[PDB]
Amino acid sequence: APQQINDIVHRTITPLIEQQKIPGMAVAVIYQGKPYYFTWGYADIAKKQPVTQQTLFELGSVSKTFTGVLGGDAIARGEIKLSDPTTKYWPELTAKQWNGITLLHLATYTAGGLPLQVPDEVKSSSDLLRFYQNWQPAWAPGTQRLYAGSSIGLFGALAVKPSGLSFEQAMQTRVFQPLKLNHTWINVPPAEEKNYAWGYREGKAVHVSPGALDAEAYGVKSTIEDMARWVQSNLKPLDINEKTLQQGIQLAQSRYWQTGDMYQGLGWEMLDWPVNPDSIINGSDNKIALAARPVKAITPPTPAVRASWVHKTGATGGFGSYVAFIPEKELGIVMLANKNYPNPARVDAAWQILNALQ
Repeated sequence: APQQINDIVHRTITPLIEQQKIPGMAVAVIYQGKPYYFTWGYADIAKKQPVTQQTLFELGSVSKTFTGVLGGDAIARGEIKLSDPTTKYWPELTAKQWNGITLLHLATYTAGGLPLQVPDEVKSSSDLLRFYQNWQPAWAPGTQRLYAGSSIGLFGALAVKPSGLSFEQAMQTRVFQPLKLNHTWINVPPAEEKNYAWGYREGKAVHVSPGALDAEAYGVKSTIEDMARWVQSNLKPLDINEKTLQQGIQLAQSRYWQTGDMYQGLGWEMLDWPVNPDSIINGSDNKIALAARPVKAITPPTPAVRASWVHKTGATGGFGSYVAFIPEKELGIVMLANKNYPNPARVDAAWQILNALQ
């Protein structure tokens, strides 16, 4: 790595790992379009297996960036429109609160207070229809953003229906394969098991458990190299030959709603560059990130913006991840860890690193 990258990474990440007691960690910095990699510590503490550039991490909610891009690709294919009512794709959803709720609203957390999590007791397709039928809204559609896996999760599941493919098959064939993400999985295969890091939650090694809408909201696992490649793909979509996927990447970075200084995309979230650092750092704390806030209905949505800080935090029980990039500066970062540590610490570290490399 260029010495200016070594120096800031090392000065930033070393105290981060120490303060947060992270067992293992991988970082990629994208600098002038090329990736540079760093690893620390252990994928498997018990087996003393180090973190490598082939180690698989659970992305948690950074998976929602994949769902938003897959969704954009479906829009670009003419399969769906975000203005379509939810009921076009799920006719059984007959209860009257579903009148007015569109694919846009599911995708962008604005349906009117769908919850953060689908309950553990919802397992089957039949359970899921009951869940959404018996749900009653806190607010009217397209008025408040409440961050919610049960919202974007459903968008993902509905969005694939006109393709005639399962969510996983569509993601494989339409996003992972064309982008040459050959070590990114919704279900880790046997050839890869030995590279799947353990997550650590209060000292116990954990992997994420199956749940309803898991693939759609928090299901992806990936390596630092594939994630750097994902950031490259999202920084410079024009390099992508598949026209619908290029366009879908753009649509996911389109600004659909504004809330304070932040914009909601499809999965991705955005702020204007230059950022107010204190704002992205304190905005990432769950007190704010998980709270309901008004959306400036933006009509029509504002197109993607080169001068943007684009990012997404993610966690599972034993992992914490973060991705951010700045298309204007050809700069990016991925941070993957096998402990879930507080969002503001992630964003503070990422800001410390990327501001120094412009």
